[PDB]
Amino acid sequence: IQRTPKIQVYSRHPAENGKSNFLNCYVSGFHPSDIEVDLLKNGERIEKVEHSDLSFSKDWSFYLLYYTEFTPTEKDEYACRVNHVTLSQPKIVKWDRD
Amino acid sequence: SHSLRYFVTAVSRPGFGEPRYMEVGYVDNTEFVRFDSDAENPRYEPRARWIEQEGPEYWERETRRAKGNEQCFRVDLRTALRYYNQSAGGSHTLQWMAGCDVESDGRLLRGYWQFAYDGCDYIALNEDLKTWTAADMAAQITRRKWEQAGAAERDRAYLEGECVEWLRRYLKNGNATLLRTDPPKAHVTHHRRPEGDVTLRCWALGFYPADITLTWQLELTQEMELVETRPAGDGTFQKWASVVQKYTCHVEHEGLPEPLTLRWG
Amino acid sequence: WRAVDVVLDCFLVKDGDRARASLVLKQVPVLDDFQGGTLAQDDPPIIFEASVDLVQIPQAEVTCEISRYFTAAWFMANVQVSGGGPSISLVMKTPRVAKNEVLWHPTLNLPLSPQGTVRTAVEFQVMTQTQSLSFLLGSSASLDCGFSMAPGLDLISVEWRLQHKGRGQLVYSWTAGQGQAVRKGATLEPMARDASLTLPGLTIQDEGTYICQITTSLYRAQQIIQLNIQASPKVRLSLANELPTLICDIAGYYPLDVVVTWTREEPAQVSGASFSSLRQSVAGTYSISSSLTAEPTYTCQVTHISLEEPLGASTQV
Repeated sequence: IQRTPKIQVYSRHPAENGKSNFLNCYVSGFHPSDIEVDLLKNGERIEKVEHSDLSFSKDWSFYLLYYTEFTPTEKDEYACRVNHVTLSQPKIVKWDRD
Repeated sequence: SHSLRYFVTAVSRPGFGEPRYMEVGYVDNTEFVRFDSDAENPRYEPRARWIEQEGPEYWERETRRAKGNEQCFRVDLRTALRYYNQSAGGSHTLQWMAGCDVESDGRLLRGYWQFAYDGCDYIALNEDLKTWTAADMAAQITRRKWEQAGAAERDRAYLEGECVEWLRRYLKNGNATLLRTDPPKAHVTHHRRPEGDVTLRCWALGFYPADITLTWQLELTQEMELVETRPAGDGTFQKWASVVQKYTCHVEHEGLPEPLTLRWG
Repeated sequence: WRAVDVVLDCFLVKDGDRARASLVLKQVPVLDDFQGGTLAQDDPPIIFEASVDLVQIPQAEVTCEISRYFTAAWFMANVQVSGGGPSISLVMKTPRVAKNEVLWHPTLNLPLSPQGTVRTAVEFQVMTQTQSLSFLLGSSASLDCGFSMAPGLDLISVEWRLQHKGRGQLVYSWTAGQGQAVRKGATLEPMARDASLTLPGLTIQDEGTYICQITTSLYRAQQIIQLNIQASPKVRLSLANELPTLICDIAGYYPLDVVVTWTREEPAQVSGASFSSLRQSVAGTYSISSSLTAEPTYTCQVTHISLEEPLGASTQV
């Protein structure tokens, strides 16, 4: 049995454009493990993030978390693109700063 | 309300000789002693800062454990493909989990020792702790054979003895941990979605441990709407619950005799 | 007519393998020197089976399997029809071993009757008529589990136990005179004996692989049924950001693989829409919306494991 991933994109802090914080795309509950995750800003992939080592949950379904330290603004939209093997088209999600 | 769990995973890399073998240990949902085969000069390496206080015997003895459990799975994957005629070029996974859950009072709560293949359960140790339960025809024979061998008594020995003493060693030795004590600053936000599709969102952020209960009432049942617990980058966790005019957000957390009471402030 | 000789050949694997055999069912009630390698003359008297209508199969996937259950010898074979078919497990007892007739090759065993067959009778079996069953969230399901037992070798206990999400729990259990249920009270309420389980208002917790285990006098065999649960999703569409944006919300659906595209009318099957963060409901049913931007007459079709249903809202200026 293969399990489509669960995707939650969010920030560490409530988003008010003023100072610096850190954002994270959290993907959990997927199987198998062939998971390709990218952080996108305004449609273009962010170059170098931190790809954490793979972690296993009690339900055989793995979970990964990608994150960056940056300063958010009010004129840019951010998103997370994931292309597991269970879905035929790469899914993209928008971070809702609200 | 505490637990120690060992997660072991073997992945079939086609066209590449060495199958990927990985192990990760956990106290509750806190990671430690992560182990990998694709690391420079491979051995057991400690992730947590508090585990680094263990002796070298842990690393040499335990790394021998990893070697045994690794060559074992190496021999076992060819057994999987020898029982199942499947295209060798395909990538398959076999996972092995073994952990013990103990309560804060010291009494043993429950113990788990289970094995799955390619996302489908294969064999597991029953709640009786003396009988196995197999999920497919292939694991039937493994279950009967393991029954005659009586693996349940040795596994019960490990889960009731060594693993509990270790769990007390990790929770007792490193006492500075678990002091974030889940102190969430929960407040509710509100917008107006068009056509009145709006929802009130109670937010509990920055807490730790992860076990927590969000509620809403005057909404007590079939109402609200929530997400799965998500870890924040700070090492904390966060959560929110939305409801579709006196509405209250009550939260069960770790704190002084006080749940939570919140309306539109 | 009624009297029918069944011949089902499969393989034989026992470790401690690669050995193809051929199981024979002597005579069974039925309503309306080639091949070989190895073969066992199995008869089913003193024990009856329910359907036994698996004949005239469009062969030109029945997968049987034998395994020795360790004087007389003992075996267990499980025949599994692939697709929408039955699934049987059964135990075979050999006649008592004598110091006179000693024949078999290899592995130095007995007896291979003068007809070149083992010639043994089945004594106990466990059959299911359903293998994978799919229901809705609030529905109520019956996962049948029948079993047959010859006179003697009487029952002892029957346990319903499930495995799902990694962990497993015992649902039901019985003894010689009474039994117990966990959570929802799901009784069964009955040589052909029945233990068909009926579950009431199902839950997401109820999704998983159910296992019907039987322990008797010297024999313990079991069968498995699969239970998958799905929930019909609710549909909605909204508009905001005014300039403008559209939110095609999807709510209360299970499982997780839902695919969503769009069409722009005067078709154009406008491919390219963004999702949002994933959410769900207390019971466990998921929900997510995929936002979009409009320009001035639309459609947000939805595809799930359940069947398809489209809807669209126009776009004025």
